[PDB]
Amino acid sequence: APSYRVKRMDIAKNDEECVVNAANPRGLPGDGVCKAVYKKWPESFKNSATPVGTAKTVMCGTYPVIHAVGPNFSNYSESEGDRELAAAYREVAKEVTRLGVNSVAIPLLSTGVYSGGKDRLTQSLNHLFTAMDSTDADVVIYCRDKEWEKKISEAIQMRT
Amino acid sequence: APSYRVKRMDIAKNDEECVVNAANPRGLPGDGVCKAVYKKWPESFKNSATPVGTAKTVMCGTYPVIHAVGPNFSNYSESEGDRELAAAYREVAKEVTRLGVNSVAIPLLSTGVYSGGKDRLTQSLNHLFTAMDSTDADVVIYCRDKEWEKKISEAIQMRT
Amino acid sequence: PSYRVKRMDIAKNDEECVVNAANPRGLPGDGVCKAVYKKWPESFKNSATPVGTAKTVMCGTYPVIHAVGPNFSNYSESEGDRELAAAYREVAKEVTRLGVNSVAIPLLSTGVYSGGKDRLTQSLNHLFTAMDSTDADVVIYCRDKEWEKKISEAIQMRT
Amino acid sequence: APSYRVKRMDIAKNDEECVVNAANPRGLPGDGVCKAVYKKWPESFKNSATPVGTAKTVMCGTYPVIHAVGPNFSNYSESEGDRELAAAYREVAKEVTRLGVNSVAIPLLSTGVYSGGKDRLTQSLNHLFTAMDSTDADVVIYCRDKEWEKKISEAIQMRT
Ligand SMILES: CC(C)Cc1cc(C(=O)O)[nH]c(=O)n1
Ligand SMILES: CC(C)Cc1cc(C(=O)O)[nH]c(=O)n1
Ligand SMILES: CC(C)Cc1cc(C(=O)O)[nH]c(=O)n1
Ligand SMILES: CC(C)Cc1cc(C(=O)O)[nH]c(=O)n1
Repeated sequence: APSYRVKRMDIAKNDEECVVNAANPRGLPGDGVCKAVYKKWPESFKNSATPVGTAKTVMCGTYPVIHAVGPNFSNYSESEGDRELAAAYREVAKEVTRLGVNSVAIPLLSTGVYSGGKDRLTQSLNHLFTAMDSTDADVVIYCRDKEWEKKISEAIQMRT
Repeated sequence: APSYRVKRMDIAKNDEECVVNAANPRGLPGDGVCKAVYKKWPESFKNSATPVGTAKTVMCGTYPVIHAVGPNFSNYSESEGDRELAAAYREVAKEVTRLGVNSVAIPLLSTGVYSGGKDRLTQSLNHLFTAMDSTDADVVIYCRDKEWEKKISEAIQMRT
Repeated sequence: PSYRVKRMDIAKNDEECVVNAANPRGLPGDGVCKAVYKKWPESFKNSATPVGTAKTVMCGTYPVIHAVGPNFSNYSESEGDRELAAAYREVAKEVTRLGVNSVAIPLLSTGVYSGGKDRLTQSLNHLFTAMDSTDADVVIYCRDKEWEKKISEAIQMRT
Repeated sequence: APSYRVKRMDIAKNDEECVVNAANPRGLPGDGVCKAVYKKWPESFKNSATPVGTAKTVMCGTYPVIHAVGPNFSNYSESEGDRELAAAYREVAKEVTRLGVNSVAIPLLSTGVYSGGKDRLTQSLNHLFTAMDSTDADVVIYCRDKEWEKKISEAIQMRT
């Protein structure tokens, strides 16, 4: 019985079986979720580079870390960006399957420094749901804001 | 004359002035010891969320429940987890002291589903002693395994 | 009451009794408590006493006053200040009851019980306040050069 | 089956059951590996002084820090320094065995500011192998230079 969940804290401080990193295409430390991921899991960044709209697993010991590269909407148009964001989440779902875990911590890709100024909560979350709906894992979504916790909560409740 | 004792029984039926819950950061029911604590004192889980390495007290009536959150060693390194386990027990001693109680019931934190498949009896117990040695409360340690009871009892005996 | 300070091991004091910076469970512990345990081990027989209290146990005829200051890691600043005053108050009572002319005393709650905070002034002010009620010579023991200078100044500006 | 591995990262974020500090015989914080170690485990430097060619374990909570003092080759002759470097690793092996740990994080001793201006990758690594081959522990070697990572990896693989 796979479920969707949402919790307001640092995604590094998680009690799920794996984590998705909001990564850049060069696999460098960056900022945001990527900083906290580089702090708690620096070993995961070895050969973590992968193109925009793709994902890549690097295990640090026993806990898998999936580097998902959403588009930077400063470089991408809204049209082309939307395709790449869908593509990134598609590979996250695959990696949650193709590896084969039971739970996953996942941030909303392209909703911070890659957002290009715009609020992309609903956009990113809908691409998250679309891709992850074909997986067996318990999904848990992370963020630093309470408004965002409530709006993600209502999103989850009104589809169940 | 403050003492340490060990009892092999359900901590939900303790004979002490407060109880430590082996809690998760989400203040959810959980499983095992955390489930039995939720069954006996359900209303103590209102706003009981507190991060790893901390303890938060919530009253069930006037009976204090100290929600102590040890690290999950599946998701923490040996180094970082050891530091957070020490911090969790330190905050338990803080809360026992704040409440003014003469006795406290306590489980061994990070020793079950949070142990990362490692025997952490000695690790958890030494952090417990280290924290609680500066308090004047009677401490009763609760376990379920008969062998663990023996090894905990021996550890208590060779301090005096 | 007189007041002095010396930078040396309190286990080698030259006073008629000693105050142990004790823990509530009567355990040998570390720091000043360990040194006290090495020189006067038999004074730790039933030496456990609650926070903010003192209990005298004789080693031969030499009284060891086990005073338990609060660990400021466990106590709030409010409750810890009250318990620190209570510990020193219990010491002064025992010094009066024993009838000693002198006493060796450390600064309670200033080391591993400090909660990462400088409590020289706090502990010393509770010391003065409690130990002014006796007429015994008080000798304070530390191991830091800085502490010795600060403790000296606080004695002189109250003469 | 115990392995040797190499990771190019800060040893202070290791995922092993204990760490070897590249130390000085004074027991002082220093620079390089020693600084990072001092920042993560400062209480392990309490009475950590140990002579050149020896190692000394100081606990930080329950996490062992093994202070190992390789020779400064600026001060030593090539033959005497070689003897002291080998001895230091021998003492590391003893501590690892005595602690009963399943794994250890270790730097290459005498290869930076103690190198005397020479490349001692092969010299130091072979003394490490000689000592640690008699232990049951997984060994993870930590370095910072990309090249050194490759050469250490090659050296590991051509033994198996
Ligand atoms: C290191 C980071 C700048 C890379 C990043 C940031 C976001 C974001 O803005 O949430 N999303 C993403 O897919 N990648
Ligand atoms: C709901 C529980 C899974 C949370 C928990 C379990 C232990 C334990 O394994 O004993 N410790 C702890 O601090 N917290
Ligand atoms: C065995 C010790 C940890 C007990 C102790 C330490 C201090 C202190 O930190 O000076 N004060 C005190 O009253 N008791
Ligand atoms: C504080 C540090 C200067 C001490 C040090 C440095 C090296 C080294 O050069 O890698 N090796 C060693 O055994 N000890």
